[PDB]
Amino acid sequence: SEREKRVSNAVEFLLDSRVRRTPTSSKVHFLKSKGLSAEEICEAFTKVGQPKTLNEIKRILS
Repeated sequence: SEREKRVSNAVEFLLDSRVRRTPTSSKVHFLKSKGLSAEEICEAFTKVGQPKTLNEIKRILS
């Protein structure tokens, strides 16, 4: 699906050896600007073992 193509790309970004050490807020805003929804950002973070709540993502993006 289109959603899972976005999430798969996001997982590759979050697993990057350099990206993983950058701030959460930078990663979240990056993924939003690439077109992920807040829910999709939650899924990507969960899939790399660092779950973020939906409301935390909403706060970062507000």
